[PDB]
Amino acid sequence: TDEEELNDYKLRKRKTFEDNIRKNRTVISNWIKYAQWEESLKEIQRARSIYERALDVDYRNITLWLKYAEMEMKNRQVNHARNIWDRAITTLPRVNQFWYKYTYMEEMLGNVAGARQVFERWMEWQPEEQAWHSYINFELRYKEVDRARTIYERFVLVHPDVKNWIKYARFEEKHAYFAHARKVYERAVEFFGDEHMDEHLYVAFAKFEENQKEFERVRVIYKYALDRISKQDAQELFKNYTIFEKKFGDRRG
Amino acid sequence: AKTVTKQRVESHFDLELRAAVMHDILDMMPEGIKQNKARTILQHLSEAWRCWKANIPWKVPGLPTPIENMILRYVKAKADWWTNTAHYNRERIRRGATVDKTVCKKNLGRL
RNA sequence: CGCUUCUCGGCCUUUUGGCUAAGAUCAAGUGUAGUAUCUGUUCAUCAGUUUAAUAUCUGA
RNA sequence: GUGCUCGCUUCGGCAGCACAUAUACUAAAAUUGGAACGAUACAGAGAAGAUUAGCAUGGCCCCUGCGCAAGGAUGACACGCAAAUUCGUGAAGCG
RNA sequence: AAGGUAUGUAUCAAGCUUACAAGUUAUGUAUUUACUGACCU
Ligand SMILES: [Mg+2]
Ligand SMILES: [Mg+2]
Repeated sequence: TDEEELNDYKLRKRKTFEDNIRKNRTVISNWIKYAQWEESLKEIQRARSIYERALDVDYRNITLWLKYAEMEMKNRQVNHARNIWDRAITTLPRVNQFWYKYTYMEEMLGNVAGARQVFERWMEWQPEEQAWHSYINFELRYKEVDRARTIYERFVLVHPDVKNWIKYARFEEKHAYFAHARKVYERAVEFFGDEHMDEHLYVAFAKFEENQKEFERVRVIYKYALDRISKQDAQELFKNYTIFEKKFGDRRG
Repeated sequence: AKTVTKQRVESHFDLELRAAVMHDILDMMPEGIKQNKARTILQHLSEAWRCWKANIPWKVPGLPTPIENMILRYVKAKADWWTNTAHYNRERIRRGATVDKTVCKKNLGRL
């Protein structure tokens, strides 16, 4: 009667969980514990059914989606996990975790233009900084001169952060990009803060042009100085500007 | 469906009042992860009403001012309903419109 | 190496749900002879008294 | 089948006219699933002491009732999920 | 008429249903609380 007691255990827990969901159809603890209880049976086509009718009652929670997808991804059913990630991200665009875990899943698989397509869809909704420079970090960790150039001019139109203006000045500090890196500095210098500078762009521009030679480095800190902020700088850096310009040149007597 | 006859008047006012304060706090709280520990604003509401009937002040410390003053406007609503029913069927059991015992023994307590 | 966010676990209010007029009311033991147990309470050297031995009195 | 017309020649034989398709087919069943009640034996009884009026909410639970009354033990059935606080792991990003 | 003699389970037929799909010991006391004797009209 081992079959009898086994099916008794299964039928009593199923009857318990079905009465628990039938009482409260809104708290979703019941569906996730019942569905992962059948996931503990390790061979199922019904825990899929439990989740896929558990989102009829509430599709707007992230927990059910990411738990059903990490269930389907925890097992070898990769096609189904991808096939529910795409409906998760088209149904709920603004939640970051679905995009992150679906990109991460395809990173652990091949780096196919599927993954880049997932990413550019994720770009298309105009997210925050956290996602965008994560995608440029993806393009750097596959060593893309071409594609990290491609996807990062569309960046700056939406985030004009000074922290991001100085890091569109990155082809200098990785490729040195001479003439068009100087054009990146032109793009840095003409935009917002024309007389007010946001007090930070030309610090890093002076750091690179001081890392460069005396090509045209005298101008921007001292002789393009019409654009001051009431003193041209705080007290914290102008003597540092002077000894910044002093001892890194031809040093003529 | 079933109407609200005179035996479930009082058991329907609470139902619709706590439905209204439920989907007022559901649409009033900002984007924090938990709403009310699944029920706790309602417990403060009923405690506020019990302290109203007993005239204890109910100064709960450390409560957010939008939820504490929505509890104040809902218990003033319920106290208006309660005392305006007390006036009404006290006058009815004065001139003798009703002989209901529940109403008489209840409006001695509500007065 | 450090910093912020996310997810899994080790976890420290969860009582049976809500509302009425706190929903409503209620709730008797003796006398006698003896013990046990808490709380309160306090604990300078002879001589004979006394005691199984010990511990009051008096003595300088 | 019928009735009518000699209508064509025997009352008889023939010709024409008028009339135009029923039935949950059964008296059965090899029949069929059988739930309610009653019996049998169990389980037994809302609200943090005891006796208790109730009125609700939920739906894959119904009964009585003409019910958009009301009553069926408040008709029954409704239970441990703590969350955020400490800490481990892992990820994403940055310096 | 209801409001009172509960309801909830487990086996056993007629009622009703189609007649079909079909191949730290200790004292003295104020002092409760427990306990004893088949104690007692
Ligand atoms: Mg009930
Ligand atoms: Mg009823």
